[PDB]
Amino acid sequence: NEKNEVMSSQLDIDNMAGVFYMLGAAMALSLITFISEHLFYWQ
Amino acid sequence: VYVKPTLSDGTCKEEFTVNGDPVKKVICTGPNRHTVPQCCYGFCIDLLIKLARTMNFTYEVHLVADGKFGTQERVNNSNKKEWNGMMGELLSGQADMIVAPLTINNERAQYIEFSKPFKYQGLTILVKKEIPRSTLDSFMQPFQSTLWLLVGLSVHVVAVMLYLLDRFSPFDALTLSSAMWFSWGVLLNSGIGEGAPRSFSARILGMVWAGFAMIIVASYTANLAAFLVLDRPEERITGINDPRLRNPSDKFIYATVKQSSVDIYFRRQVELSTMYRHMEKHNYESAAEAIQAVRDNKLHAFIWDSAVLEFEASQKCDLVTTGELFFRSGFGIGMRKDSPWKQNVSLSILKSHENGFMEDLDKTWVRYQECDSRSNAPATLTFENMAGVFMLVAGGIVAGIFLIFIEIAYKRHK
Amino acid sequence: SSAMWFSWGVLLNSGIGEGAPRSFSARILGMVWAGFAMIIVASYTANLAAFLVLDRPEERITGINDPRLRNPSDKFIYATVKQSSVDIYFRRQVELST
Amino acid sequence: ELFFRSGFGIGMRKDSPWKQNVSLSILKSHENGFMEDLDKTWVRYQECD
Amino acid sequence: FLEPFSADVWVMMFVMLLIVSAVAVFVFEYFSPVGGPSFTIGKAIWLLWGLVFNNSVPVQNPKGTTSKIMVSVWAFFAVIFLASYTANLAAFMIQEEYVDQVSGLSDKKFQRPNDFSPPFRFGTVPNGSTERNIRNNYAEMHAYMGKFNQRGVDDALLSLKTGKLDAFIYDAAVLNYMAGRDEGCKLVTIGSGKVFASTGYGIAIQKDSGWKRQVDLAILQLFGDGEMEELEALWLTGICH
Amino acid sequence: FTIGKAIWLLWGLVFNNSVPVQNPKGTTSKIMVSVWAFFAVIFLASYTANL
Amino acid sequence: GYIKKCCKGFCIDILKKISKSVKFTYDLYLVTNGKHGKKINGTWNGMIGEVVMKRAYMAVGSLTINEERSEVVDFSVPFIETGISVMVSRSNGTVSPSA
Ligand SMILES: CCCCCCCC/C=C/CCCCCCCC(=O)O[C@@H](COC(=O)CCCCCCCCCCCCCCC)COP(=O)([O-])OCC[N+](C)(C)C
Ligand SMILES: CCCCCCCC/C=C/CCCCCCCC(=O)O[C@@H](COC(=O)CCCCCCCCCCCCCCC)COP(=O)([O-])OCC[N+](C)(C)C
Ligand SMILES: CCCCCCCC/C=C/CCCCCCCC(=O)O[C@@H](COC(=O)CCCCCCCCCCCCCCC)COP(=O)([O-])OCC[N+](C)(C)C
Ligand SMILES: CCCCCCCC/C=C\CCCCCCCC(=O)O[C@@H](COC(=O)CCCCCCCCCCCCCCC)COP(=O)([O-])OCC[N+](C)(C)C
Ligand SMILES: CCCCCCCC/C=C\CCCCCCCC(=O)O[C@@H](COC(=O)CCCCCCCCCCCCCCC)COP(=O)([O-])OCC[N+](C)(C)C
Ligand SMILES: CC(C)[C@@H](O)CC[C@@H](C)[C@H]1CC[C@H]2[C@@H]3CC=C4C[C@@H](O)CC[C@]4(C)[C@H]3CC[C@]12C
Ligand SMILES: N[C@@H](CCC(=O)O)C(=O)O
Repeated sequence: NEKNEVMSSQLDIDNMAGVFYMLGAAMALSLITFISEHLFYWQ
Repeated sequence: VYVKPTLSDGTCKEEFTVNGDPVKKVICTGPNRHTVPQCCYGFCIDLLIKLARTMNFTYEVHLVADGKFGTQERVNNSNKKEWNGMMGELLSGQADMIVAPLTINNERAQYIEFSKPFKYQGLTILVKKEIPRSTLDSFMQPFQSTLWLLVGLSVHVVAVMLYLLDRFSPFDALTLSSAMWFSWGVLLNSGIGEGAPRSFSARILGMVWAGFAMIIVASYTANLAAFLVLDRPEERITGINDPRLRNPSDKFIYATVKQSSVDIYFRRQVELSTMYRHMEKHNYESAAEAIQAVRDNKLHAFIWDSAVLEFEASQKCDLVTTGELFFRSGFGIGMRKDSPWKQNVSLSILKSHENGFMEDLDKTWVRYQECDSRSNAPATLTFENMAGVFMLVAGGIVAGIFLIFIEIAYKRHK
Repeated sequence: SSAMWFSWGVLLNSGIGEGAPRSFSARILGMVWAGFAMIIVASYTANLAAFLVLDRPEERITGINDPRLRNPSDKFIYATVKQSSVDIYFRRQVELST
Repeated sequence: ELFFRSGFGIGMRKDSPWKQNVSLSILKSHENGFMEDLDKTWVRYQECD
Repeated sequence: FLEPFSADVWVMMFVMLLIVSAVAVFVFEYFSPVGGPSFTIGKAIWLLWGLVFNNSVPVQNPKGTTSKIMVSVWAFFAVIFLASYTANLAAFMIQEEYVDQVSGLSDKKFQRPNDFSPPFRFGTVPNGSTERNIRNNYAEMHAYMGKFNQRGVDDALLSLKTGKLDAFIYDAAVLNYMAGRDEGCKLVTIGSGKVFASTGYGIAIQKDSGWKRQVDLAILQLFGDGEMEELEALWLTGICH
Repeated sequence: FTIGKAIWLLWGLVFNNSVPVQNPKGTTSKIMVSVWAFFAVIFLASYTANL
Repeated sequence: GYIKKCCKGFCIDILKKISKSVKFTYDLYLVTNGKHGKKINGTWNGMIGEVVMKRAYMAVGSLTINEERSEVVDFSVPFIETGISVMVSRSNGTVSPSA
């Protein structure tokens, strides 16, 4: 028979690990701009 | 047929209906191995007095000694075909009539002959329904405990480097306290935290964090109301159609009353062969026990007459009948084959159907509706569902009671 | 002007309008308005994604046991190929007379 | 849901000297994987979602 | 729109919890070393209320550290409140309570229709058991029914939709089939299927005949064998059921 | 007002209104921001409906 | 010792319906020498070997039609489709990032 919807989703890390990649990418990207804007100031 | 003990005098206690008319009670002589004079009243008795008055006969009502409705048991240990219950008493001359919820069955119709039905009904399934339990931490459920930590941990990691990316950027900055309030007020959507991050780098990180906090909150609040109340999806059973009931599984226990019409219906049916074997293990001696068994979650389903099961759902609201009706055979007044009263009994039943007497009998005895019925309305979050979040605010005051002293003592220290 | 930006900024959940009402009477009306503007938005956004796609359910047929298939209707037209095996399957069947 | 599950067979007259050799080669080609190869090249394409 | 929460739950968040939290915020800020205009109890209540309704309304935030922590706790509560309230806001707000204009055969609209609002227009097909029961039971209602006598089920079925007739009184088994087999699922039977003068069908065998015993047992055999349930599904099923 | 504040103000409106943006001055710009706020209301409704 | 049992199932009900339509009687009996069928040393055993040695007329059961058997016994039309399939336990689902 058709499978019923599996409710009560606890929403572990693996469900939301993609979001933390976005935050981690911004964390690294912002650091690069931090290094980039220091080179701009120096030169 | 209600049965209640009589008073010390030996006479039925006087009780009145909601309308104000006195309730007609008949002194029975049923068992407790000991036969005592009890008190009987109800739909069948109220019909019995009407039958007696119109057809001009007296009566001596006595409960069945066997306690069973009636089934054909040609036990081969004695090689004799015998009926057990009210059907056995009627055929043996003990009783001249059966004024009781006797289902009109083919097996019984061969030996005894019924009357026109006085109650058209069928078979349905009674269950325990689903009580939505609530905990104190239901609001902490939509997230696993592990990423609850990472959500909190990432607030401080972002806040620390939001301040670091502002203190050391070539360029009113963002202090550590003001960075914590930014990365917290964004997550909780509170107004506190008014210092937007300076610097190109912190603004990038302080805007992806806002998007991160939006997804985190949105996924948290996407199904919060479901976690607060909780519920078993759909219903336990939806009649005899789902594979959960076609075959036994040792986790769902469904049974009926022993030696009744439901036993013969399932025994004779060819498709319902595994159902009968599963029911044969847990079949109950009386309907009242099976109703009580469902109450304390030891019987998962009860296949009984729709006339009686629907009455229970009205009185005790923790039970809700489920499934469509089947084996639509009504209740007839049993009698022996000769039965000089047969012609007049059916006519009085037919006439009292059209007279509205049965409709009046249904209202006085069957139609009560003490509790609320069922509908498609969504559940309203009650006191118990929201009790978890009330202790969150209350614990936010008690914590602040001990927090304010630390803040006062901190300034003195510094 | 500052009263219009309060009503609009509350309704649209934008920061436009920083002048809160000063008097007690305007503060009562200016906070029930926030509740009104919250129910109105919530009921607007409760099913907005459904209106964007605009999908009509109950169109797929569950099979030959569909009640709409059981009875004829001018709105629903179903047919087969003439002089084939499907023609003689339905012709020979007893229940599928309609 | 599928109903009237009757498959496609070669039609032949009652005499049909090729009655049994046709069915045997159909059964053999089923077990040989020939019909599975025929399905892949002709029926199993799957252009889109 | 007030249905998503119970009344006593509504009270605590916004009479008990909100007042105590507002007092707590005011008390914490009063004793805070770092605590524009001074924070007052009215600003605390205005700030807490605004957090409940998202954060669109302008507010004044406290300056103390612990006062902001309490506001943060209230902000988390306000996040939960909106999640649970708005989860079924649309579902609660489309519920329709369809109220019937009549209750049953004993309704005063049926027994005494003249001394009322514009008279009820009800009728039935004559020369049947339904009219006989009304003739014997409701003498006054039957006389009024004579003017609205129909010619058949199909003729009376369309008179209900047009408006010439209001209530059609007939067999339950036929009316259930007509209600089940309907276009638009608009024609319903009062009482959610309530049946008055409960009788049944039956083969009218000759009086004092030997076939009655065998016919009766044959009919009861179909009940036990489940053949009657199959027959009802084949014939007495519609799209409105 | 510059252009970084305009982009910061528009982005913050998309993610509810949590971040401390700087508002413009003048009816026309505040009307445009209000129009973007209506869009940000629709964006969140569509995005979070099936998140 | 030909002890007697009770036989029922999907194929038996087909056998009953066939028997009424074709008007023939039968006496089923379970196998003892193997099952289904296998040509060991050039001799068929099991359910297919008891039709080869004229011990019975038909072999109602879970017999699959194949070229090897159909060369020694006549097979009726397939009353149910079968074949070869692989049964394994379900794998661990992984939620793709960027969902
Ligand atoms: C949208 C977001 C905005 C806001 C974001 C804010 C982010 C802030 C983040 C904060 C991090 C908090 C982490 C804990 C979260 C609670 C869940 C938990 O552990 O429950 C547990 C259930 O356990 C129970 O059922 C009993 C206890 C429940 C409450 C747990 C106490 C938490 C203590 C600390 C509170 C810290 C508070 C701060 C003070 C330092 C589940 O885990 P388990 O124990 O393995 O379960 C056993 C399984 N069993 C139950 C079936 C047997
Ligand atoms: C400051 C004042 C409190 C603030 C609360 C804030 C959150 C408010 C949310 C409340 C929701 C309820 C959560 C728990 C529910 C499951 C547990 C349960 O039922 O039993 C518990 C009840 O609970 C408590 O006694 C309080 C639990 C507080 C959880 C947060 C503590 C954070 C500490 C973080 C420290 C991290 C490390 C810090 C250093 C780095 C305890 O059980 P018991 O005591 O055996 O008695 C049972 C009670 N009974 C008999 C009546 C049934
Ligand atoms: C959608 C789901 C929920 C739906 C329902 C809920 C949504 C609707 C709810 C709306 C409620 C809105 C409340 C706004 C608060 C304003 C406070 C204020 O102006 O304070 C003033 C004073 O006031 C006080 O000191 C007393 C504070 C209590 C006022 C409560 C009024 C309630 C009126 C009935 C509300 C019910 C109406 C709604 C029904 C008709 C001014 O402040 P201040 O002078 O700075 O401070 C004083 C200090 N000092 C004296 C030292 C100077
Ligand atoms: C069942 C459970 C339910 C829970 C529901 C919770 C719901 C949400 C509830 C509450 C959330 C809001 C309160 C928490 C944050 C307080 C701190 C802050 O904002 O600012 C601090 C920054 O402090 C610093 O500079 C040091 C950095 C660490 C502080 C935070 C530690 C963790 C707090 C716990 C976090 C949770 C645990 C996380 C675990 C991973 C204050 O700074 P200060 O130096 O004191 O300022 C004075 C100095 N000055 C005058 C010079 C400026
Ligand atoms: C699921 C949710 C949606 C999907 C996820 C979305 C997540 C959110 C993603 C991204 C949000 C990023 C927000 C950026 C904030 C802009 C303001 C700013 O930086 O201030 C600076 C503006 O800088 C400038 O002067 C140039 C402006 C051009 C655009 C710069 C930002 C592009 C970074 C793109 C990187 C993308 C990283 C994405 C990584 C994932 C400085 O301000 P100022 O000094 O006042 O400026 C004066 C102006 N003047 C120079 C003309 C005089
Ligand atoms: C303390 C003051 C500053 C105000 O918060 C004070 C705000 C307060 C007056 C409001 C707030 C919420 C109101 C209830 C909302 C819903 C219902 C359900 C409905 O079925 C009956 C009415 C009831 C219980 C409302 C009663 C008033 C109520 C508690
Ligand atoms: N049904 C098969 C045996 C089971 C299998 O497929 O291995 C046969 O009749 O030979």
